[PDB]
Amino acid sequence: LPMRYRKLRVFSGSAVPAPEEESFEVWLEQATEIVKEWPVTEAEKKRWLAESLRGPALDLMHIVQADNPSISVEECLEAFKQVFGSLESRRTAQVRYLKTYQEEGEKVSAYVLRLETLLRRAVEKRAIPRRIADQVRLEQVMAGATLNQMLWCRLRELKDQGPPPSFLELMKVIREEEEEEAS
Amino acid sequence: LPMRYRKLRVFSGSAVPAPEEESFEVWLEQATEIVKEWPVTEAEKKRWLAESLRGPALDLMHIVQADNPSISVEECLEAFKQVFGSLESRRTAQVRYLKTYQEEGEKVSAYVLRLETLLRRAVEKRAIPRRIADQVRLEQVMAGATLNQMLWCRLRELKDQGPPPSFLELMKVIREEEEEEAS
Repeated sequence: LPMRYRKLRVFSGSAVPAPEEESFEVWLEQATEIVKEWPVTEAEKKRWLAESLRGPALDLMHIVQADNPSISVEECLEAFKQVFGSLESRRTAQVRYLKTYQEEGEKVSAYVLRLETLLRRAVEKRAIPRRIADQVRLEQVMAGATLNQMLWCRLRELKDQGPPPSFLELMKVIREEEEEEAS
Repeated sequence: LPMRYRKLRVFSGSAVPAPEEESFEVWLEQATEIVKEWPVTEAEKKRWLAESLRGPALDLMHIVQADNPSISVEECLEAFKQVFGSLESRRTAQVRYLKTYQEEGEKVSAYVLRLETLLRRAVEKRAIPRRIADQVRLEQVMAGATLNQMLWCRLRELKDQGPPPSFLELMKVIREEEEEEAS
């Protein structure tokens, strides 16, 4: 049998959130689900929507409704996106990707996962053409990582051995090299 | 013409031998030869056998004979093995092999020879199956040696290029890499 009901994800909109809160992009997934999918009455949608909000973000929702009583939940979410959503230039998406380097004590397979989230944003905002993202991924790994020289021998084969690797192919080759023998 | 007669190998049985003495396993080769092969009279066998003994080991031989006058040289060597021979568990043979690492200023071809004596003992005492000794040899060299990275490139080919190498094959590949160019 399906286990315990799952708690709502949550969001404050604060300049420094609590470590249990989500990104706006993820709270907006839960909110889009509640709006589009749930078989529920409007005031019960609105009480489930309201129950997820904290911080400053809870405080906007009342102001917007009082000034327009005809507001649907589909319209109220459009006001919520303007105040708490995100604005970022093409140049900022591009510069924020290319500046990313491996940290102290971070593993190479941890770095290559962290770096892949930034490459998707830069391809959405048309900063990088989708035609060349697999070449741009390999060039940035060899630029930013602290590769051991047996790993260096393999990545230099992938650079030359036909087309550039996919994400899961590159991630496999890295994992085979990360393992150490005990003493 | 065959040159000067060869001196007897020798054994004390002492807790610290003189540096000219052999292991019991080698003095027992000379003793097994004298017992099985030499065309000689019994009291002359026994005087040649006796002449090789020193330390504490010389002192046992009299006690054993006095208590049983019917003793043959084949029976007297069986008593000698009980007191001076070697006892070692399966677990001690296995642990004593796997713990072996390259020393300060020792060469890689010197290490791979020193390590091969220990692998034969562990396969006699059934600690390591004879089916897999060539795989176990390569895994221990890459674990214990301080390989330069051009040697590392070749041993990583041998690991993948079909079956694992024999002793003399591995020893050839190592020797080709050890040599240096003068200035």
